[PDB]
Order: sequence, then structure tokens, then C-alpha cells
Amino acid sequence: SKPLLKLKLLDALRQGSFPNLQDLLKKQFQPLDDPNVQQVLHLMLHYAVQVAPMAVIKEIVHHWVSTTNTTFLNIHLDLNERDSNGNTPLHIAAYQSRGDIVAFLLDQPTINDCVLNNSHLQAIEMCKNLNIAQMMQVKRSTYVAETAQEFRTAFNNRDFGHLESILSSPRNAELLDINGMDPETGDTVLHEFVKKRDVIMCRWLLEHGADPFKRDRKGKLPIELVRKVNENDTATNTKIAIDIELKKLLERATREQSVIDVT
Repeated sequence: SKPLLKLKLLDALRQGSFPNLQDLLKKQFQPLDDPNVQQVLHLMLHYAVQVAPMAVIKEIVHHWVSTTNTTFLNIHLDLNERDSNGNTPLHIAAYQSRGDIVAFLLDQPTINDCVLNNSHLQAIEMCKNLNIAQMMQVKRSTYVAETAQEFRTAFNNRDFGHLESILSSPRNAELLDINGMDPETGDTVLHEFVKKRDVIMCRWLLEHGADPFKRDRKGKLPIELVRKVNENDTATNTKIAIDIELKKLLERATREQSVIDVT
């Protein structure tokens, strides 16, 4: 039954009519609880990238990817769905030299161009056409710079909601290094908040991956940026309580870190 569904879907995709595809799915890809139906639908974007016109690929993505929209399909297609080879639609598009599809996918809100297939390759490495590879490299570099800016905006305005959205992004897990030097300031975030003496932000950063063993551009560890104070107990040391708290936090984090960032 799965082979039948695959052949049926590919036939509709090759014909290139989205309205026809929509009707086909609505009437023949039922019920929603059929395993084969679900499995083939999950690979629809892969198959579309292989045989369908740009217009169809665009309609598929705009109709069934965004989780904020309810549709008849009743399935939110994953733009980063991995097939049995670990390939995503972007991997397929890059290998098949469909530059326009590659660019379109890279412009989508939920795209993750860092997914590795079973051979440990990213989509950009699938390119035989290096002009397409160059375009992917430039688009990634632009995104990296804009995201570094987004992160700076969020932490400098102390917007935890925004920070949550930035660090929870699958793509940012690899394109935004909380322990790396910012491309514009050259500074490392934990260090900056230690100097700012914002302990709550420091705690938040540590819980989200910030490493107390990381040295910034000046070769300084976060703990070395704490005010040079003697006392280890806040009792009767009210005027340096924040500094003591900060020192204690970083000392504890240094013990708890477990995995030191290696560069």
C-alpha cells in the first residue's frame, strides 16, 4: 500500500498542479491514522523537490509547514524531515542542483541547514555545482551575522522571552555559540554579564550552556572578572554581597560544568 501511495503522489507531483495535488490528498490520502499515508506524506517535500515545479514546492511549504495554521492535511510537514539516508529536502535540492529551491528553503523561518545526513554531511556539502554552494555559504554567513545581532539585542535589553526563542532554535544550536566571541564586539556574553554584575542573567546563561572555563578575547575567565574581594560569606558583608554571590556562583559552576568547551 505504501508503494502505491508513493507512485500516486509522484504522479501528481510530476504533473505540476497544486490544486490537483490538494484534491488528491484530500480525497485519496485518508484516513489520517493510516501509517502508510502518514509515512508517505512525511516524505512529500522530498519527492516534490525531486520532480515538481517551483510553484508546487512553494504551495506545499506555505500551506502545510507553519504550526500556527490549521489545515485539512492535519499534519505539519517538517522542513527538516530526514529520510532513511538522513537527508533533508535541502540536501536533496542541493545535490540535484535546484538552486532556486535551495535559496527558497534557506529563507524559511524554520529551516535548519546544519542537519547532518548518515554520511555526516551538511546540505552544502552535497553540491556538485559550487555556484550553488557559494550562495549557500553567503546566505549562512548573513544569517549568522544577523543572529549574533539578534542575540545581542535580546541580552542587552534583558528580554528573557526573546532569549528563550533564540536559544531554543534548532538552527541556532550550531550557528550561535554562546561561548564564542561576538563578531562585532569580540566579547563573550557570560563575561560581559559578570562585569555587569547581573547575577540572574549569569545564572540563566550558565543554565543554557555558558562555560565558566571559557576565556574571552582578553584571555580572561569569567571568575577573573569578579571584583577582587576577600570574604566568602554574605553575612555582615552587605556592601559586597553581590560580588560574593557571583564568585560563589562561578565557583559552583566550575565544579558542575563537567564538559569543558574545547577550541
